[PDB]
Amino acid sequence: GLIVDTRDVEERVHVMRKTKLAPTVAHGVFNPEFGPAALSNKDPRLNEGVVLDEVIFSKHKGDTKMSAEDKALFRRCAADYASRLHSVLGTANAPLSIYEAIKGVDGLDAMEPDTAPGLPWALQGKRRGALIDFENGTVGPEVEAALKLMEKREYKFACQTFLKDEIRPMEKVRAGKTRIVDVLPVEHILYTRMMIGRFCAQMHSNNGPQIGSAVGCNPDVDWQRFGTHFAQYRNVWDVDYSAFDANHCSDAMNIMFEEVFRTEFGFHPNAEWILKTLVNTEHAYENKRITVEGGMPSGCSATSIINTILNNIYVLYALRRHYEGVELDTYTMISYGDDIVVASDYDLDFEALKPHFKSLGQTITPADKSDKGFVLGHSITDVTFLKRHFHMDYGTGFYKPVMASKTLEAILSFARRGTIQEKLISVAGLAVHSGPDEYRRLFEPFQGLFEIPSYRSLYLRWVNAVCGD
Amino acid sequence: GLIVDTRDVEERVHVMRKTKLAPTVAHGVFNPEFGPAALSNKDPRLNEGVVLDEVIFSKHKGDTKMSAEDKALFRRCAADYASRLHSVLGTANAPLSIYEAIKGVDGLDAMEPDTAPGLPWALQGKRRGALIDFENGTVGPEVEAALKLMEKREYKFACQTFLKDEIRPMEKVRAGKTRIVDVLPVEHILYTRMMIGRFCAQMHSNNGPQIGSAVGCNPDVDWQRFGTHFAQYRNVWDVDYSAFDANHCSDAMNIMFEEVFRTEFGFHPNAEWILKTLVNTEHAYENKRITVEGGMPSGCSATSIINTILNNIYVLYALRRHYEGVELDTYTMISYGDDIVVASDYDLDFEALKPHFKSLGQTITPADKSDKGFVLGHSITDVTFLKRHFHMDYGTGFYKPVMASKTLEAILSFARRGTIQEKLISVAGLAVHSGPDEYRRLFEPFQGLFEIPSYRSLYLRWVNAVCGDAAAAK
Amino acid sequence: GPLERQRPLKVRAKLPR
Repeated sequence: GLIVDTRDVEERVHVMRKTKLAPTVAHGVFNPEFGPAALSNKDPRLNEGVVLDEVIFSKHKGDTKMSAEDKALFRRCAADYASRLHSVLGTANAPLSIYEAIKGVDGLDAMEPDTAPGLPWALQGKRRGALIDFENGTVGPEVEAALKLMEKREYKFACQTFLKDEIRPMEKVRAGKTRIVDVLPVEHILYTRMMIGRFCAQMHSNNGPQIGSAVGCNPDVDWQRFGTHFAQYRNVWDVDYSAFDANHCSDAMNIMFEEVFRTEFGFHPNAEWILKTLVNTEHAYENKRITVEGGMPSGCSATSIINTILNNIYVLYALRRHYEGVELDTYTMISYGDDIVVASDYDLDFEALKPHFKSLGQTITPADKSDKGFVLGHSITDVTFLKRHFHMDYGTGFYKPVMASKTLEAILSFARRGTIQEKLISVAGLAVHSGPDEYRRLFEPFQGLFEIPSYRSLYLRWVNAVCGD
Repeated sequence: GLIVDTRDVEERVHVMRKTKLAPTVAHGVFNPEFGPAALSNKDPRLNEGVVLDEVIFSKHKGDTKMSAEDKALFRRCAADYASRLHSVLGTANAPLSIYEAIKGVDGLDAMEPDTAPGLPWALQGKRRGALIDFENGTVGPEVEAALKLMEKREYKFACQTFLKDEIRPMEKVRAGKTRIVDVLPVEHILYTRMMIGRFCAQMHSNNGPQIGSAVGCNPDVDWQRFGTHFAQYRNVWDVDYSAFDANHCSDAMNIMFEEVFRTEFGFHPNAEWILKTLVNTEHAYENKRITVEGGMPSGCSATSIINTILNNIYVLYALRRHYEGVELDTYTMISYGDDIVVASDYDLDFEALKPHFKSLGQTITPADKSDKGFVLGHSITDVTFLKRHFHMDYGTGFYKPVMASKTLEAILSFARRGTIQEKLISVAGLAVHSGPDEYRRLFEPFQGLFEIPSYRSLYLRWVNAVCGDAAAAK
Repeated sequence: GPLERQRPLKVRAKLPR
């Protein structure tokens, strides 16, 4: 997006911030090229000339203007994807009640009772519990008043910007490339769930290549489904974007909202409106108020679903901008936000699509960095999706999600204080798919300090999960 | 052209039915897949179903009537080419005297004293020498009477059809693809030379890509000039036409004559008229008189020059019919009748020009049989022009004209009785460019039977000719 | 340079195999 204004404000947000992540005994064995993101400008790991509070917003380099011809093409691509999407999901998209939106429904989890409430509540020392009764699914007068302003389309808000406390490549750490999450006001999340909650539930329930979305998938059980599908195609591509969320242009976002969330598909007319409030946003970071035009705020309600929808439309747009006679049957894809696998029996020239994605303000490169160029004849057993390869399990004849050993080593090398035993059991569920030898090697550092599940026990648990599905 | 009438008449115009081209000592060594064209319908080498008398006229498949749009485009292309031509040559296009037309001038060879006189003289048993004094450059009363009728635009004539006695690929011989020479009356040739002889002389003297004509070139010296020019362009194309001369439509011939040979460019008014006599022609073959509309008669005074001019206009027309903003500087070309090399720094789509040439009644194909479709990225060293490749000589860095060894074998394998010594010295001048090993192999059958010029003598003669032309330019 | 007379304003490639 374009940063159109930056100004200093007295009602500041946070205090001095330290990572909750600490190294484990694995760090000294694996020596990963990863570390906790810098959460302070005074972090001594930061390179000379790094201003953390600037670098975190440096992805906002402008709002790409699309030509009239490109806007018209994008609207047809948005309409064509929307047609497929609502054909699969149906048009049961009526608004949820306040109760249903707080409590969730089949395919949509309940709202979090004690996560950040956003602004201005955070500055008033209010938690979510002071504004909403999560047990009874009711709202106090503050949220009720805000909901009435949204009904009238008069609601205005700021996004509360937090640094992401997480493991990053050391190159990114030293450059001050700490990722951020935007906390929108709890009432904005509430109303968004009211407007598109049934839709999001249907997206989760129907995840797969037919709607081009993996949002709500379970990799353990769904890799068999996804792997079987993509194995049928001559060519498979995994595509990398640079700052996907930030570089969604206003033109693209507005057209996508207009075509996907139409009243004729069963949406309340304010579904389009509440989504369009994401285009021009104010971001509160410490004492800074930053106004941005374009880009998706990272961590608003339905971020994953919105980014996934745009990813689907971008591929149809880019192929149709380059090639004659492209339809939804020309290729298949699945996306989770910026993450994407595309496949076709056609020898599609993905290298030639680079300038077409650039018309959208998006920069694509191969996910496989062993070359800066796209090639033909890659298979499902070559690509990475959600940091997982597709490997055929010898024992079952089912695809399993296999993470790179370098990824698992980095994950095992850090943990929030007092969480190591819990984390090891969680990571064991990821590592089992690497096979018994690599599983044994990855957990060797922890033997005698923590209970490590046997490879055998997690393998049999997995077999039951995939045979059960 | 279109055959609009075929009738029988009393007086038979006889045709030579026996070849004069006998096998040489070389024939038994090379066993060439070439032989003399069939001159008789009874030739036993002809394939089953071949009627020689029919096949030789089968090139006459019609006279394309061009659209209003296309005639307007063609006229502006002919005018643009004429502007270029007359800008390079000047407009001193005054008629040659009778004397000049017979004896020739700088850039125009004398008329041949003892070639066929054409009709009606052939039927009267009269030779050229009985009608014209070639030594003193004067005409007898018969020719002077005909020249008076041409001045008054009342002259009428018939073309005499000769079968061409020549070596052809055996595939073409067996198919009955014997070529025709149209012999025009000697007085018609004389008056054409009077009307446009100066212009033809200027074309010969100024041959090159600037006027798009190689007519009157000397391949030994001019391959260096032509090669160096075409070497500078990204794309080069050699184009093959099907029966080029026969497929010139009346509309294209008439419009070209009107735009090139104008009085405002210094031509006598009868320059346009005498050329327009070539459009609607009567052809005498045995007892047959065949009336044809359209097509250039094959072997008139200025056939090569007329064909070359049309070839230049056809390329401008085709490119302008397909593309916006095409001008004479968009491409470069040189032509010798139907033979053509085109080049451009632009990726011109010659495959796409096929239907545009068809609108003129002309069928173009690649001269190369690696593909039936035209492609980009060919160079001057890939093309054939006047049956010669452009090869860089190792000794000099000069382009030399190299003929196919199989063709040189074929030329050496046949000769008219008593002409072998003369022919060997002639062909030696062609074969030197194949290099010393191939030169030796080609003449080895004749060793100890005839004088064979030393490779070295002909190589040094050639180097001196190209160097002399360069030393002159400096 | 020279541009085609009959080309549309959609200079898009054919799908390969």
